[PDB]
Amino acid sequence: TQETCSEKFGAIISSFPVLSDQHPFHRDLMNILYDADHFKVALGQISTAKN
Amino acid sequence: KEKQKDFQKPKLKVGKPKQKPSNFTDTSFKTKSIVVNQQTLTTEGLDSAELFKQNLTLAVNAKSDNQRRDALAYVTNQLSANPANNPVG
Amino acid sequence: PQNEYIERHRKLHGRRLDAEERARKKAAREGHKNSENAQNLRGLRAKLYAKQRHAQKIQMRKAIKQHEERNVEPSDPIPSYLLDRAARFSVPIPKVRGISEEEMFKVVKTGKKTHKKGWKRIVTKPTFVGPDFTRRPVKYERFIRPMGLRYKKANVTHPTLNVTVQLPILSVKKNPSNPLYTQLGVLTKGTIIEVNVSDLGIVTASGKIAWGRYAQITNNPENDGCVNAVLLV
Amino acid sequence: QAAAWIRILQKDHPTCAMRASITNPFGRGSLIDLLRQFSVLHKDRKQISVGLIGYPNVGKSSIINALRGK
Amino acid sequence: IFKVHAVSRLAHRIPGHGQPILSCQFSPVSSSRLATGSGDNTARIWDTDSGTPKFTLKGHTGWVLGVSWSPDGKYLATCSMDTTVRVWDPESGKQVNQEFRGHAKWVLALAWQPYHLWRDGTARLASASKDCTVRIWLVNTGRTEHVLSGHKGSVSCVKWGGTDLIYTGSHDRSVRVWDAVKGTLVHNFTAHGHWVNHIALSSDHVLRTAYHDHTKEVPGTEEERRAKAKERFEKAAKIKGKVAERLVSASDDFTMYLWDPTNNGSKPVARLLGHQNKVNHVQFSPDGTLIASAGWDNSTKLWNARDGKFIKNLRGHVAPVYQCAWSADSRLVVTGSKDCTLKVWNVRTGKLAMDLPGHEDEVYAVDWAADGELVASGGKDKAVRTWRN
Amino acid sequence: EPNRKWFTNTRVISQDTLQSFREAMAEKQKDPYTVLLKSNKLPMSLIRHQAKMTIEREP
Repeated sequence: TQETCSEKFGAIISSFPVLSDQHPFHRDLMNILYDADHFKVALGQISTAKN
Repeated sequence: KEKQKDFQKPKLKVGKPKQKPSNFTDTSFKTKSIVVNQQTLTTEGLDSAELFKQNLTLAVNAKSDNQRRDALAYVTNQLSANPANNPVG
Repeated sequence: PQNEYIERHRKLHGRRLDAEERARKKAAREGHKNSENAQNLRGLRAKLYAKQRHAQKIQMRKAIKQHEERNVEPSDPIPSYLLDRAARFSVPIPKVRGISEEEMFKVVKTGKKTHKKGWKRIVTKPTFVGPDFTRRPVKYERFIRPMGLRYKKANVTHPTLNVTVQLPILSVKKNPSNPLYTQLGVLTKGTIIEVNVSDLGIVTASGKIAWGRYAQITNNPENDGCVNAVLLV
Repeated sequence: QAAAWIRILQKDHPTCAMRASITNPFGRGSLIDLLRQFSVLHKDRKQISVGLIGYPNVGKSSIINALRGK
Repeated sequence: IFKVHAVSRLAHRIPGHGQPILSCQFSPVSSSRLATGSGDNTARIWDTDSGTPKFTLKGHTGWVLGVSWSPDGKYLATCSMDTTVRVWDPESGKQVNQEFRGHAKWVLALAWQPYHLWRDGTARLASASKDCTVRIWLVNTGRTEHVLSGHKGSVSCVKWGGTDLIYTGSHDRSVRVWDAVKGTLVHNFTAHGHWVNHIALSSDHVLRTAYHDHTKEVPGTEEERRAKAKERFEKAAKIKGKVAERLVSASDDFTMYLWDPTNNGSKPVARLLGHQNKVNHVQFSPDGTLIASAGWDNSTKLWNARDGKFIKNLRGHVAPVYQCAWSADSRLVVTGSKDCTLKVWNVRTGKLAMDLPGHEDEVYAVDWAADGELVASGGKDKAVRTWRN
Repeated sequence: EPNRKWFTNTRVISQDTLQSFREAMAEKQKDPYTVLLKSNKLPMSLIRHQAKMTIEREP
C-alpha cells in the first residue's frame, strides 16, 4: 500500500514543473496564470502526505 | 500492612517539619564537571624551564627505565650546553 | 495545439451527427443498466456498489426534504451562561478486561542446545519506559521492553473543552490488571497515566502553572498503534 | 596536527587521544580515569555500559583490547 | 452627581411567567419599565411604579435568552433559542417588522450600536450565536450587513464599543476585536485557558444610557443628542487625555484578563488572579475605577481598574454567585447568587450593607436601575421581584 | 476504585521558579563538560502557518 502511494505521489511531484528551475518568462507566466504560492503549497502538501 | 492502596495518605509526625505537598516541584539541582586528565601531545608551547622541571620529575618518578634514561640524558645535555639553564638550581 | 483547441474544433465543426441521440438513449437506458448492475454484480464490487447507492439514496432524500421544507434543547430553562454545562469520584472507565501473563509476556528462549532456557519475558503491549532510560545488561534483563513498543506522547482530550492535544507522558500511575504492569509502565486500556498539561494553560488559584495531571487511556494501543487518553478533570 | 585536532574536537565534546595497542598503548590511563569519573556519576546504578561507535577500521575493538589488557 | 441608597425591602413581587426568568433589564430612560425574558417563549414588560404587567411579548418558539433595550430606549431586542432575534416597540408592545433570521444555532448575546455611531437613518444590532458567528443586523430593514466568523466555539458574549469595535468572547478560549464598519478582524487574543464566559467594557454604563442622565431631560435635536452621548462616552473612556476603551474578560480557567487594545495591542495590561473556581460575571463600576467579579467559588472580588490589583473580597454566599450589578454612584454592588439570595455590599467599607432574601429558588438575572431607584431580580421561582429602600 | 485524588493537579510550579529553572538549565547545557546529578529525579519535561493562512484566505 505505501509503495503504491509513494509511487503515485512521486509521479505527481517529479512530473509537475519546478518554478525555481524554469526560465523567468515561463516562471512568471505560471505566476500570472496560477498563484505560485498556491502551486507550491499544493505540491508541498503532496510531498508531506507522501512522507 | 500488606494492603496496597492507589494513594498513600501521609502521616503527621510531631516535632518534625511538615513535608512538602505532593504537587510541589523541586527545581534545585547539583552539577559536576567532567575533566579529561591528559597532557598536551605536542609539548611545544611550554617553555624550557617547564621542560626542565617536567623532565626532572619524569626522571625521578617514571616507571620506565628507558624514559628515565632519556630524561636524565636530556637534562644532562642542557646542563652541559649551558650551566645557567638550571631553573631549579 | 494550444489553449481551448477542442472547444474551438467543436465551434468550427460541431460534433458527431448522432451524438445527442446516443447520449439521450444512454441516459434512457441508465435505469435498466442500474437495475442490471444491482441484480448481477458480484462480490466486493457488488458490496461497494450497494454502499455507494445507499449513500446516493440518503443524499437524494435529504435533498427532497430540504426542497419540501424550504418554506417553513434541555428540559429545564437555564440562562445563556449555564448552557453547554454538565459526589462519586469515578473514572470514565472503572472496569476493563483483565490481562493474563501470557497475553502480557511471551517467553524468549536463549541458549545454544536443543533445549533452550526461557527465563526472559518480553512485554507484548506498549510501554512507557520512563525518563532517562538505559537498558539493563543482557545477562541481567528479564523483562524486555522493545524499542518499537515505547510511547512518549499520547493524544489526550479535554472533556470540557472538547479539544485533543498530543501531550507528553510523565509516568504510569496505575495499570489495573497487575501492580507489576504498573511498575513496568505498560500502557493498556483503562490505565491511569500522568501527562504534562503545560499546553492546556491549566493554572491554580494564585498563578502557579499546573504541569502534571492524571489522564486515563481509553483505547487499545496494541491494536490501534496509538495511545488515546481522556483528562481526569 | 593531533593536538590541533584535539583542540577542535574538545571545543565540542570531551575528547581523549589514544593509540590502541595491547603492548604499547597511549592514553589508556586517561580513558580509564574518564570512565571511572562516569562511574562515580552513575554510582547509583549497579554498573555502567560504555558502547563504542564509529566507522569500520577506526580501532574500536583495538581500544577495547588496550583497555582490557588482553 | 447623585447618591444611590441601598435597597432594603421588597417593593413588588409580580408573577406571570410560567417558566424561570432568564434575563432582565431596566429601561434606560427611567426605572418605570422593566423588560424580562423567560423560558416560557415570551418576554414581558412590567410597570414597576404600580407593580403590574403591561405587555406580553409573544412570537418566539424557544426560551428568550436575552433582552436588551436600545440606548435611546425606543426599541427592545430579544434573542432566543429558536435562532431568532426580534425587535419590538416598548411603548406599544407590537413587533417591529419581521423576525431576524439567518443564524444557524442558538443566539446567546445582543449588543446595540451606541447612539452616537448610528448612520444611514437606522440602528445596528450585533447578535452572537452558538454557530460561532456574530451577525450585524440593520434594525429598520431586518437585513444582515456583516457576518463575523472565525471562532472555533460558541460566541458566549458580544459587546459594541464607542469606537465602532466589536468585542467577542467565545468558547474557543479567545476574545476578538472586529471593525464594525468593515466587518474585518482587527485583534485576536488567545491568552485564556478555557471558555470565556463574559467580557465587560469600561464604558458599558454610558453606552447603555447614551444621552439619558440624571437631568431627566432630552436635548431638542438629534445632533445635540448624539453630541451629548459622544461626550458622555469620551468622559467615561478618557484615559490619560486619550479615549481608550478597557476590556476585562473572565474565563473558566479561574482567571481574568485586562486588555487595552488601543495602547497595548495584543499584550494584556494585567492578569487578575485569585478566584478558586470559574468566574461567571465581571463588570466595571460606572466611574471606571473598580472592577467587580462574581465567581463560582462563593465569592465576589474587587479590583483596581487601572492595574488589575486586588483590593478586597466579599464573601457572604454559600452557593456560586451568578450575577453582580453596580450602583450608579459606584458605592454599592448587588450580587445575586444560586443560594436564593441577593446581597447589597458597600464597597468603600467592604461589607454587607443589606441582605435580600425572598427568592425561594435560584436567582438568574439581577439588574440595578440607571438612576438607582430600583433593583430587579428574577430566577427559578418564576416571579419577578423589585427591591427599593 | 473511585478516588478524589484522580481529579487533582499532581505537579504545579510557579512562574518565577519555572523561569529561573529554565534559565539555569539552559546555562547548564551551554557547557558540554558539565553533567547533571540525579537527572531522572529532575523536572526535565519542562525544559523539553503561512500555507494554512493563505489557503484559508484564498481557497
